[PDB]
Amino acid sequence: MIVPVRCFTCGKVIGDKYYEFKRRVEAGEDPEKVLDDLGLERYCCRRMLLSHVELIDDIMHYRVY
Amino acid sequence: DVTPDDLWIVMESYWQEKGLVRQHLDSYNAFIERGLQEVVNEFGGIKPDIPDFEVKFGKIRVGEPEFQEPHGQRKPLYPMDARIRNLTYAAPLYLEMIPVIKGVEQDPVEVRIGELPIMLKSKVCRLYGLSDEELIKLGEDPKDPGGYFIINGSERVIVSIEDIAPNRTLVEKDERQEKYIAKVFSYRHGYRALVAVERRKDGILYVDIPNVPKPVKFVYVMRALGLERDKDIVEAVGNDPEVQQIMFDNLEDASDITTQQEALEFIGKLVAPGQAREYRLKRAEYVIDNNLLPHMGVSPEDRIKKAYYLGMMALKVIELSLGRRPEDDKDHYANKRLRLAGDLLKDLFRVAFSQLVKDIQYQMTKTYQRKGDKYTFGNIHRFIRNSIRPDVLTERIEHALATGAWPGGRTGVSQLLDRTNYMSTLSHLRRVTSPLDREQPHFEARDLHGTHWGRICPTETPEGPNCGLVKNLALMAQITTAVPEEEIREYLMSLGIVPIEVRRPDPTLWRVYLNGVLIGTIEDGKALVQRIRQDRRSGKISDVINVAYYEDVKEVYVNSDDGRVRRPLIIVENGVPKLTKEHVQAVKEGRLKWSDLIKMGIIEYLDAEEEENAYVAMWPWEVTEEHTHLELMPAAILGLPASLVPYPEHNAAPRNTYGAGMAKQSLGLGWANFRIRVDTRGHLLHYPQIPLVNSRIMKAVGYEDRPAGQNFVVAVLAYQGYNMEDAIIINKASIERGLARSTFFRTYEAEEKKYLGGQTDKFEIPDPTVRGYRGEKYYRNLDEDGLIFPESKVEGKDVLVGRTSPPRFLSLQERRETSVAVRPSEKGVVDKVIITETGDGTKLVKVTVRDLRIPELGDKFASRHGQKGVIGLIVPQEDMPWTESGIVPDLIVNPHGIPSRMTVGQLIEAIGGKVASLKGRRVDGTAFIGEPEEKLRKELEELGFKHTGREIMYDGITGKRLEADIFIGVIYYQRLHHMVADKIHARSRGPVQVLTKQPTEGRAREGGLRFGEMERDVLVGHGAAMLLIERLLEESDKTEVWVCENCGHIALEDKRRRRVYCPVCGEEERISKVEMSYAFKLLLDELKAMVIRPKLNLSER
Amino acid sequence: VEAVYRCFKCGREVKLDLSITRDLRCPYCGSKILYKPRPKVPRRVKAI
RNA sequence: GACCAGGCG
DNA sequence: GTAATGAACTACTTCCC
DNA sequence: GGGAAGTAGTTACGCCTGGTCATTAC
Ligand SMILES: [Zn+2]
Ligand SMILES: [Zn+2]
Ligand SMILES: [Zn+2]
Repeated sequence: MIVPVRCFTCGKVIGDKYYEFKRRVEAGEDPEKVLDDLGLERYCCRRMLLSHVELIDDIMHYRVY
Repeated sequence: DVTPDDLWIVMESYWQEKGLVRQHLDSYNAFIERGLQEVVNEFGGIKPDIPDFEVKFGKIRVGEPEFQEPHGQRKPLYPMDARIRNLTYAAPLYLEMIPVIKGVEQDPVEVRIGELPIMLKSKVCRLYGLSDEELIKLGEDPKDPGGYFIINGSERVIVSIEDIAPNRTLVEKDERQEKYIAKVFSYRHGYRALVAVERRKDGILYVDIPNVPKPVKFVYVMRALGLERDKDIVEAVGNDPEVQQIMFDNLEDASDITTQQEALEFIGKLVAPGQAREYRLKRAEYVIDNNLLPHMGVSPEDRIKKAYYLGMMALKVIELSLGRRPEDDKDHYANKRLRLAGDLLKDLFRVAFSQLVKDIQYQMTKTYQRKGDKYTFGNIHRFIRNSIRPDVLTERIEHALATGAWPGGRTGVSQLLDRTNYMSTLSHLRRVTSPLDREQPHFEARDLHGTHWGRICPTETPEGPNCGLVKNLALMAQITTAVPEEEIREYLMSLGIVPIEVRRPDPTLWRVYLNGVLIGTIEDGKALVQRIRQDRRSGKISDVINVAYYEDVKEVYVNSDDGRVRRPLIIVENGVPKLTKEHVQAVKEGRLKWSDLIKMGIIEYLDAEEEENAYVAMWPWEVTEEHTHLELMPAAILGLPASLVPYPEHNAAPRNTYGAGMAKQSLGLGWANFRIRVDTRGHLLHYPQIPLVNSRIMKAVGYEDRPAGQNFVVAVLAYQGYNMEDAIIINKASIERGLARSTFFRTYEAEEKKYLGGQTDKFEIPDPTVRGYRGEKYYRNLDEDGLIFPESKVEGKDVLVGRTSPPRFLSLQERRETSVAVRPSEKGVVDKVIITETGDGTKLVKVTVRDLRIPELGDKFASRHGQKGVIGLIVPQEDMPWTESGIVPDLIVNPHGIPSRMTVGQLIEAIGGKVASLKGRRVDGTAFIGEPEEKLRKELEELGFKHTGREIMYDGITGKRLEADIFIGVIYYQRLHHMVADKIHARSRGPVQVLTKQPTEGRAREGGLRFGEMERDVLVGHGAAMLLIERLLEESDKTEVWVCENCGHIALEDKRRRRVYCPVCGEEERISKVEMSYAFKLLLDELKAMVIRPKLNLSER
Repeated sequence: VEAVYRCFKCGREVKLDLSITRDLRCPYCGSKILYKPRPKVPRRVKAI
């Protein structure tokens, strides 16, 4: 649905740095350099951002009251 | 040149333009445009017993989808409204009736004959052509492909039956005799007739006809159709001198013994034995007219053509005997045709209309006879209008579509749609089933066939007895519709083919067949087939026409019917493919589409017949002068779910089958509108993710927008026993942070029904006085209107809706409590409450319950490579080992499970996933085109790790490193919906069956397990007699019976005076008591129901 | 017994009594489907 | 309660 | 308002010209 | 009589899910 707050394996907080990564990778930058700049060294954390889908935005159209 | 990466661009446009459910929508559109008119025109009109009256049928029309309220008004309807209110999504039908009075037609009138269900997203549905935001505003998911019906609020889908060819002639040979049997099926107006002609040891040809038990001889049945002269028979069948000698041997049984009417006498004697002499002639003529090859017509004039066809079949039979033709293969796909929605619906509409016309005839006759002619002729329009009952059509169509029992004995035509997730629904919409019986082995039918390449997925199939008999379409498969045949025949007649009547076939001349029937001969078919196919390539004729030839028998086949399964290919001429780089560029920009590529002649469709003459090359760099076609994309031969497995060519076939079947059960975000959608069951994964290693097909088909599953950090290590025998170990802290978390839904329904008279139900909090009043604790959170407040916790047996039924007649003045309650073994929170009105005025409420489920022991986890298991132990984080680079495993799998299954693809995927996560870019693993292993290993070596994929870990308890490097990577994993919370069950005492007083059956109604017969045999083998007595009798039905010792009958005990006596014999002192199971008393009673008398002899002790 | 209800597709409040009302319809929309709104009570949920 | 369809070992 | 129904197998048993 | 030929009888064990029934003309 929405970006997880913490990496599952090691608990590092990565929930606040998804939008910056998406924007800088849509701006034509090298994804590896962007991930290195953001400070994610262990690949257990890179796996979280590299493979996420924002499915929240296309389910708010249906309201249940 | 053209590289395999360029053909992918062309292949994408096929799915981008056509879709995935074409075989339903196209067939239904064809049925709508033409099927109804043909069915109506078949009947012609109504012929009542009125002296001067007759009605002629006109045109037929389909209106807009609408619903009629019980008070009279008619208003538009939308699919979600139909789903919620448990209605039927249908549209009305209109028909024009032309009255004929004294042989003069009057002005036409129009009446409504009923309602017809509408396929979703068809050419007449309200959702056709709408934009994405329009669908969003209407509550529909834009990803929904459509192609299913809505019957009584439930979703039905029609599967495709894999029938046999409709008019071909197939020859074979059995070993129990020397019979050379050639059998055909003949279809006319939905009637199937089986006709066989064969020889035996006598050497005389015999014919079998329906309703004719005796196999009448061949010459006898030929002379019944005319052409009695012996020259005519031989001229009709063949001209080979050996065939001439065989026919001269055959004639002597009937050449100089019978004439045309004498054979009619023989047939009449057989069909009507011992009946009236005049009756026999009419019966035989009727049987000959409408039971012998009905597809050639039923008029008596067509008997010469019928004789010609029978002679051709006999010629094939005798040609098998001399070994001039190999026996046909039944499993070859050129002999099989599919049945789609447009033909099954045609048959159903035919039978319903046949009922309706008879009902109308009866009503008109009765009304005229009762009221008199003056009333009928006073207002003819009103007389016709008010004599139609438009329910016999609608109810009969709807019930057949709902239950799934088709007329004609067929079963399972319509099935419930599987809505677990995206892949399940998409795969269910592309099923193919066989009409054979499941129990029998059917060794020949279940095997794979060479012609299945590109038309049937070779790996996706069920696992139980249904293996082989249920299959799924491939991705390149394309089903065909039908074009009119008269135009094709008159076109074929215009390029040199002479008619069969004018010229007799001879061995030097080619034969030409059209849809299985013979139409003429030509002097050279090799040029004719080239001319026809070149005309098709140019664009003169339709692309549904396929032409093939066999030079062994000198025959040419032309097919134009529907039901064939075809695949596209690239035309190759002079050793050079016709597809160029500029064509790929034009397709990529958007100027060119797939249909234009088909029209220009670059790409053509081939069925199973044309592929006999083809010689297809596999790769673009393997073509030469001999080749005639080029394969588009070999990776597309797999089905839809079987294409999810990365690197599918590195695994064993059973593991691929298990993975493909198991991919339809994983949890994930199914559809965007799950909140509004009302379903009996549902699931939702909290944090779905996209696989790191994936095939490029899944991006194209839209799987990435509705994923299911997450990526785990997996270490292949043997732990302390708790992960042995396909068991897995999961981290606890990972679970606490949201890994593999899911929610479960369930919907309950209640109705305020109306009874006969003023009696009715009511929504109300029950009073303590009413019968069956539960404890007042259960009616805890019900509002005074009788409905539960949303977002309130509920336990088992809690009441959701309070309802009080009218009193049951023997209890007077006492309402009955019939409230709807949560299932006794469930728990959750109320999510939403909906109030609405049904189709006949009654109220209706639907309540959903939401329950949160966290992984625990017993839950089933499974990857996509066919590895499955259950959670064995949950481990705290500090006890798990950690790699020296700072990685803690998320999952542990036993190394003993790898070598036996030989799933190297899992290791390949682990390496690729780790590399992809390190590099920040996803890895392509599309079948035979994906990135090779050595490249991944070299990249992993470059990134700093070791090429073998191993690392160094430290023990989580002792604190020192292990002696061996440990394989570790990232692997996609899925959570199946077989949770342990839905399987636990225990019974001590509960309800029992009424008839046998034994415990009930089923988890849902507190049933008990069954102690089968082999369990009794095992108990006997151990020798525990008292255990058998306790298990089989004490814990089951047990009773005491009074037995009369003198006569052996069962005595009678009276409660009115506490006296026991035998009814049959006056004995009152020898009565004794016996302890026996109730089921045996029922058996004794059932034996005494028949005239059998069992007598019991007692004994002491 | 008067209770509040909300239209399925418009969202605007509809006020009627289910005991005697013979047809269910939003006075604003042709729809016959209605919701039952949540009560105003401080529901308590664990954070595990 | 009996049928039909689909799954699990 | 109700009374009224509308595919393989194997071993026996019967022929039978 | 001993060759058809036509009956007649069978075809693993549990468990789970859901859906439909159980007449009608006057
Ligand atoms: Zn991490
Ligand atoms: Zn007695
Ligand atoms: Zn409204």
